[PDB]
Amino acid sequence: KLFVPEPRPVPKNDVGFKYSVKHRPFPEEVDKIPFVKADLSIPDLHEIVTEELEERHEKLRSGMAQQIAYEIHLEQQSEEELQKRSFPDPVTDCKPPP
Amino acid sequence: HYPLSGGPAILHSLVSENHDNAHVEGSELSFEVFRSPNLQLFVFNDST
Repeated sequence: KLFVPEPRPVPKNDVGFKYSVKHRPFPEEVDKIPFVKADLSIPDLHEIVTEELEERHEKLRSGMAQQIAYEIHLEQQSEEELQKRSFPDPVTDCKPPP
Repeated sequence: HYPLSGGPAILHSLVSENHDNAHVEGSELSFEVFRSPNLQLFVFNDST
């Protein structure tokens, strides 16, 4: 008779372990020690910007904010499209030739 | 003719001399198949 392929198995999304912990480079007992003048050798990011790059810094910040909004919108539309589609995706489901 | 009724998995016929032979009741090839008095093999064009 005709060749009818077997149905695909149903998948389950919740597979595998999930972890949500807090990472600290040093134990909390270290934080109790007061800082000395040697601990300030590495400058903070606040002081790393000079007067010649302030306008550039502001322009990059605004551009990055715009890009974040754009990427959030694209993520929303992509997840909506994904939830619209069904499991047996016709555009990429391989089937025997007639 | 590639998509035959049997599906793309099957391309060449799976039959042989043992099948549909009255003198041999087995389903596998054996010397009794050659012992059949109604079987003969030929070579054609030296390549068939």
